[PDB]
Amino acid sequence: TNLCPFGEVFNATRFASVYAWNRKRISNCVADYSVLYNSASFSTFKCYGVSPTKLNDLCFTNVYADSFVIRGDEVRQIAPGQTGKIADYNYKLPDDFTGCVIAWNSNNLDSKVGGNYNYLYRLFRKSNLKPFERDISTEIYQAGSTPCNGVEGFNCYFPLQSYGFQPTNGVGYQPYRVVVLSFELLHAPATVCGP
Amino acid sequence: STTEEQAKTFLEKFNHEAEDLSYQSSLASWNYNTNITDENVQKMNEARAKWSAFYEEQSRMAKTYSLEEIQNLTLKRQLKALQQSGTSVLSAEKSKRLNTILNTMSTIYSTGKVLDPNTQECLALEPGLDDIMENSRDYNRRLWAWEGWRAEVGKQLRPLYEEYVVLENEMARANNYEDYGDYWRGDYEVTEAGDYDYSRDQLMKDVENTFAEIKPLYEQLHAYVRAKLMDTYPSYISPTGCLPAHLLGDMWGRFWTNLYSLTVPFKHKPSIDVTEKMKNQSWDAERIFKEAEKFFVSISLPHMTQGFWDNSMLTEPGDGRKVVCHPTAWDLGKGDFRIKMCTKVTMDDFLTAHHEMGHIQYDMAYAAQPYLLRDGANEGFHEAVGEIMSLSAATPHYLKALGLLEPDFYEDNETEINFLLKQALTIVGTLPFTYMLEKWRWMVFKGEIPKEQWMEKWWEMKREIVGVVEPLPHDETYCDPACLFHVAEDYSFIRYYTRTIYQFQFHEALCKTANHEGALFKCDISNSTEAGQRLLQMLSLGKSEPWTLALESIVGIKTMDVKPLLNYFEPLFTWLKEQNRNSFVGWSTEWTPYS
Ligand SMILES: *[C@@H]1O[C@H](CO)[C@@H](O)[C@H](O)[C@H]1NC(C)=O
Ligand SMILES: *[C@@H]1O[C@H](CO)[C@@H](O)[C@H](O)[C@H]1NC(C)=O
Ligand SMILES: *[C@@H]1O[C@H](CO)[C@@H](O)[C@H](O)[C@H]1NC(C)=O
Ligand SMILES: [Zn+2]
Repeated sequence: TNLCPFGEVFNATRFASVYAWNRKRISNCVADYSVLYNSASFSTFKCYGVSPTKLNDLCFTNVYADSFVIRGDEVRQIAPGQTGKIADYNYKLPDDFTGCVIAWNSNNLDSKVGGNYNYLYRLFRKSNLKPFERDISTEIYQAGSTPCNGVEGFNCYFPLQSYGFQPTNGVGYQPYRVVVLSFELLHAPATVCGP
Repeated sequence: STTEEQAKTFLEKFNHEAEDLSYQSSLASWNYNTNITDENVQKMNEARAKWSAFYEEQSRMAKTYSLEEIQNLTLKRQLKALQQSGTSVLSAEKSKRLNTILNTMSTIYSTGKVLDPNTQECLALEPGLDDIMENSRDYNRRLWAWEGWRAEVGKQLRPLYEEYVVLENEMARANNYEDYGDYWRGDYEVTEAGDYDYSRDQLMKDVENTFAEIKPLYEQLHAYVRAKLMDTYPSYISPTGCLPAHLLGDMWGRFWTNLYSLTVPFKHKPSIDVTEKMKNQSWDAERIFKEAEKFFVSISLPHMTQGFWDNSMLTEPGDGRKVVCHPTAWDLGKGDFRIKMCTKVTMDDFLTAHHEMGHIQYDMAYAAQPYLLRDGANEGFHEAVGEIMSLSAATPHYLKALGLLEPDFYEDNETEINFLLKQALTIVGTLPFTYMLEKWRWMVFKGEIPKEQWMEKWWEMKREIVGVVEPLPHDETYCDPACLFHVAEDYSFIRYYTRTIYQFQFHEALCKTANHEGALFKCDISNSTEAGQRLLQMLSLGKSEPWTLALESIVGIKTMDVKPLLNYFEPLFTWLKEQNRNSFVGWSTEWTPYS
């Protein structure tokens, strides 16, 4: 009963930012989702396109694990067919989705006094992101007809802001670690099915 | 690509950056008020320095855009608010002089010292001179103490005030305002929607008009206090003359709350108080705040955040840390709300627990709005909202539901009248004074009153409007308005007049929705979810909409009216008329004390 370390991502010491989200490929494994259900950490569990129970009875060839950290009020933007700062500019989910979204508060570990300036996101971008696209490029945004020749200043802003996390922020501005699972079916002999 | 679209991206940079600096500045200022230490003071100056420098850079940069090209009304207001800078438009060498006076004026007021005739001590304003004006029943003692303040501060403050008026008038000239007085009324101006627009000039001829209906209440209240003062002072008050200024109860007469002991209607009947029974059942500091939450829960307002109940100052520290004990309601931002108050087991602290918490519920309501619109509709909405919550808690009906007093207490009109006169002295006493003070300063900035006729015109208004007179003659060398905190500093005093009117407009409207039939006396808003939702549509508005729209959203009118205030005091009006019919109701401006 070989079982891939879901605890590798769900217990990672350091997560990734929103503008640079991590992607993991899972295959040739057994999917035991009881640990996630019996986990005392998770509090939000929304599944789109697939029922929550009987998850292991129907199985696919490839499973994708994804991770980032966002604000509390900003979790609800991770949903199919939604518009917002994250969906339009940082992480756009497909309109047709087959997977579950996991998010749990992590204020104790991810927030320190004086701010946690290790988390960033993108605020200005010319055109919205196609589903499942990652943009790491950092070029000075232009908001005026006259170019500024690649130096920030008047009418040219840096494309990435910074998240400032502090222990005393509100329940909406506290860090939430989000993991989304993307099940996909292809022409393979159902390598990962479960117990 | 156009000017309108590129302006939209400017605010996003400003909003996503200003909140981070605002939290740092607010948190630093919180620590000093919570821990008075030399190291903490340095942090606030550094933190405020970054906030000040950041604000000027964006405000100067915002002036580049053209206002007319902006089409979105919400965008237009947000850009315009940042565009207004003020004194920065003047030259630095003018600016340094103007700031030099303002700090100087505070120094003389802070360094208050009046030489006592005895050499034992030289009494300062805080707190010895205040004690004389409150707990002394000697006419001669009050006279020297009251004159001493004008004798010391007025003489030094007079030469400085002459340059103060001229310098500020130049600033308003560069901003296209008529005068510095026009700026102070600029916060009440909305110009766009023809149905909802206001005028800066319309603030005048409106404060006066609503004062007309107040006068019947004031004049009737004016004479009643005279009669009771006759018993203590037989040969110093004329039967139809004006009361001496020093005898009002305070140094400036801004409140009459200290006249309750002298002019109580019924001495035998005790006043309502639950302090003696609050000690029973051993109530603690956290129970008062926890109980006062149920008032807002029953009205269907949101609960309190988990960060409120911890990390908040709900009692005096036992570690000896020096603090400022004046209660305050802080909104640090980014989702953090705290209350800092000196909680004791008294009746007053129970009432202020509802008032301070009332400010917090307003702060939560407009949290969704951008940073630049996180404020009350005008300068008078914020304090008015919290005051109406204090009114309900004072009513015995709310107190009876708690079992604090006897479950079958007997109501009598004698004690209810006893309760109204105390409230009438505070709420109604300041109304003639607040209007008079702002009326004078408005005309000084215009220039109608010459600098040589400042003092002669000052007491002429007081005799005609307020109804008081100076005990001793004064000439142009004196400067009496500077003996006030709000006048010595660059503070506007009109907020304390419109707040009272708005306070009773909200209370009357929420009572009707509560299906309360009878007197406005004991109208309780508790256990009435219908009234709560009426309130939340106005609180959540913030500064997004003009105050006329916000006002209409709760009372259905587009202007300030004094009718609800008169309806509140109507039960006292009928009883007070009978008692004042025996003597003359009014005053004689011709009569003078020194002659
Ligand atoms: C993963 O984290 C959970 C949460 O505390 C913990 O119970 C579990 O032991 C962790 N797994 C490992 C392999 O340490
Ligand atoms: C409350 O008052 C009653 C009546 O005298 C008496 O038991 C005592 O004074 C108080 N009780 C407590 C527990 O403090
Ligand atoms: C009102 O008070 C007077 C005395 O002040 C008393 O004679 C009368 O009965 C009272 N009426 C009511 C309704 O309380
Ligand atoms: Zn208040």
